[PDB]
Amino acid sequence: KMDTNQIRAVEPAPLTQEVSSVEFGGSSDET
Amino acid sequence: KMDTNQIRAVEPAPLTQEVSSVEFGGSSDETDTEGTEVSGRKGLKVERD
Amino acid sequence: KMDTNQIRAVEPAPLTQEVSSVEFGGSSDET
Amino acid sequence: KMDTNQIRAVEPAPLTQEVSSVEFGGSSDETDTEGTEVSGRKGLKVERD
Amino acid sequence: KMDTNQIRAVEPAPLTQEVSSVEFGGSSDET
Amino acid sequence: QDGLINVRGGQYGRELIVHINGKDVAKYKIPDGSQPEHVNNTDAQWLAEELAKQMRTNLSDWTVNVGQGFIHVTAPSGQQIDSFTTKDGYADQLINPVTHYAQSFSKLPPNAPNGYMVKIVGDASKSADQYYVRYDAERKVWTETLGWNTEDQVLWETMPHALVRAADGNFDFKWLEWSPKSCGDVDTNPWPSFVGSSINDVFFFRNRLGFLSGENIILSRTAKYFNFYPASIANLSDDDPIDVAVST
Amino acid sequence: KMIAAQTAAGRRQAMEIMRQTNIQNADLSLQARSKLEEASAELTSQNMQKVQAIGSIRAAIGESMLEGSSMDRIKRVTEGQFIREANMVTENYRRDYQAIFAQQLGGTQSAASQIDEIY
Amino acid sequence: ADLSLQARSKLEEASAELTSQNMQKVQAIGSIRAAIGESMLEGSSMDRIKRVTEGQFIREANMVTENYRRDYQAIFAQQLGGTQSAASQIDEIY
Repeated sequence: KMDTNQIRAVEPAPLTQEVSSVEFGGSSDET
Repeated sequence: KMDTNQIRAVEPAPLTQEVSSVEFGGSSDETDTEGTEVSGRKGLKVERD
Repeated sequence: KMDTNQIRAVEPAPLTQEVSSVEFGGSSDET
Repeated sequence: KMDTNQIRAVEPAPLTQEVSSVEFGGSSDETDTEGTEVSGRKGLKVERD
Repeated sequence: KMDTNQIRAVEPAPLTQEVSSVEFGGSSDET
Repeated sequence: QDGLINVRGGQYGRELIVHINGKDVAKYKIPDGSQPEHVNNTDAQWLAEELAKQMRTNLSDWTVNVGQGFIHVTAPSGQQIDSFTTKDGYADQLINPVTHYAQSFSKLPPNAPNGYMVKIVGDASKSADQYYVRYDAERKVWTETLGWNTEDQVLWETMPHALVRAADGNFDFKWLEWSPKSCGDVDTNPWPSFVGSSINDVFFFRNRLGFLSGENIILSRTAKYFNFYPASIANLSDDDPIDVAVST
Repeated sequence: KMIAAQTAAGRRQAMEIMRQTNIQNADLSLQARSKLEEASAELTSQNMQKVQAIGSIRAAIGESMLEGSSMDRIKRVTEGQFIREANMVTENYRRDYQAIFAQQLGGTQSAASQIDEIY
Repeated sequence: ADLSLQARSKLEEASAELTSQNMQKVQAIGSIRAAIGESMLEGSSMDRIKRVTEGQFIREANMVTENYRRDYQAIFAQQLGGTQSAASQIDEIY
C-alpha cells in the first residue's frame, strides 16, 4: 500500500478564484 | 403635497412566524394512524382477554 | 455498542442567537 | 440634452440561468445509448423467450 | 466494508445560501 | 395543467408580465412610489390579487385563486398551459413561475396550495435526484410523496399471508397489509424484485423479514416488517430495506 | 411667481425623499424574503441530516433485540435535539425579520419628519 | 459596466467551483463504482447507494448555480438602482 499511502499525503490546494471590481470617480461641473 | 399623518400611519408587512421547508421521508414517526407503525415484536404481539 | 456509536454521529448544531437593532435618521429644521 | 424617460427605459442585461463547466470522464452514467453500459453479470445475462 | 469506507470519503459541502440587496441613491431638487 | 406564480414585492415600478400559451396575460406596472398611497402597492398580497383580476378577464374559464403569497391557475381541462413564463421587468426575484418541475428544492414556493406536486430534477441527463415532494397546508412544510401516475401497492392476494392468533384465543388467517411505496416513481424506486417471481423462503434475519425470490435476497426495514421500500429517494436513511441479487 | 417655484421645488424634494425611502423599504422587504429562503434552505439541510441520523438510530435499536421504554427514549431524545435546533433556526429568522421590519419603519418615520418640515 | 464585468467574473468563479466540485464528483462516484463491482452483491440496493451519492453531488452543483443566480440578481438590481438615481438627478438639473 505504498502507492496509496503516499498519494494520500499529496494534498494539492484548490485555490478558488478571486476577482475585484473597477472604479470611476466622476467630475463636478462649474459654469 | 402629500399628507402629514399618512406617511406615519403606513407600517411594514407583518411577521411571518414559520418558514416552510422540505420534510424528507423518515422524519415522521409514531403518528395516530391506525396503520401498522408499531415496530418489532411489540406490533406482532396481541393481548389475550 | 451500536446505539452508542450511532448517537455519537448525530451531532446537532447549537445555533446561538443573533439579533440586530433599529435606526432613526432625524430631520433638519428650516425656518 | 438626453431624455429622462430614455434613461429609465434602459435596463441591464438579462439573467443567465446556467453556468458552463467541465464534465471530466466518468460523470455520465446509465444513459440511453444502445452501447453496452450495463455492468457486471447483469449485462452478460440474456433472457429466454 | 468497501461500500461504507468509500462513501464516508464522499463529503459534499453544505453551501448555505447568501444574498445581497439593492440600493437607490436619491436626488436633490434645485428650484 | 396547473401552475403557480410566486410574489415577492415588485420593487416599486417594474413591469410584471405573465405568458399563458404565448399571450401577454395580466400585464401590470407598479407605480413609482412617491405618494404614500403607492406604498400599499408593494406588498406581496396585493400583487397576487391585482394580477389575478387581470388574469380572470384574459382567460376564458381558467379558475384562478390566490393564497397568502401565490397565484394558482387551473386549466379548464380542455387545454393545458404548454407555456408558462413571467417577466419581472427587474432582476428575477419579483415574480417567477412555479410549474410542477423544479430544478432544486431551494427553488420552491414557500406558500403553495394545499396539495402541490413537484418533481425536483436536478440534472435532466441523470436519474440522480428526481424525487417528488408535495406541499402540506396544515403545517407549512413540503413532504415528499411518490410520483403521480405510479402505483404504490402490490395485490396483497399473491403476497404471503399470516396466521394470527386473535385476542379472544381464536386464530385469524388474513393477508398481510404492506406499506405503499411513498418515496419515488417506478424508475427511481424500483419494485421489490419479487413482484414477477414466486417467493421461495421466509426467514428473520437481524430484525428484518426476509424473502428469497428467484435469485435475489429481499430484506425489509429493521423496524418495519411489512415495509420493503426505502424511506427517501435522497439521503438514504441506513434503515432502508436491502435488495441484492447474488452475482456469481 | 418666484415663491411658487420654491414651493414647487419643496414638494418635489419631498417626492424624492419619500421615493428613496420607499425603494429602500421595498429593498428590505425583498431582503426579508431572501432571509426566509436562507432559513428555509438551512431547515431542509438540517432535515436531511435528521432523517439519516434518526434512520440510523432506528436501525440499531431494532437489531438490538432489547426494546423497552429506555430504547424508545434514546430515539425520542436525539429526535428532540434536532427539533430544538430547528426551532432556533426559525427563531433566528424572526430576530432578523424584527430588525429589518424595525429598520424599514425607522426610514418611514425619518422621511415623515423631514417631509413635514419642508412644508 | 463595471458590475456587468463583475457579473461575468462571478459566473466564471462559479464555473471554476463547478469544475472543482466535478472532479471530486468523478473520483468519489468512481470509487463507489469499484466497490459495487467488487461487492458481488449486485441488485437494486447497490444501484441505490450510487444513485443517492450521485444525487448529493448534483445538489451541490444546483446550489452553486443558485448562489450565482441570486448573486446576479443583487448586482442586476444594483446596476438598475444607479440608473434610476441618475435619471432622477438629471431630471432635477433641468
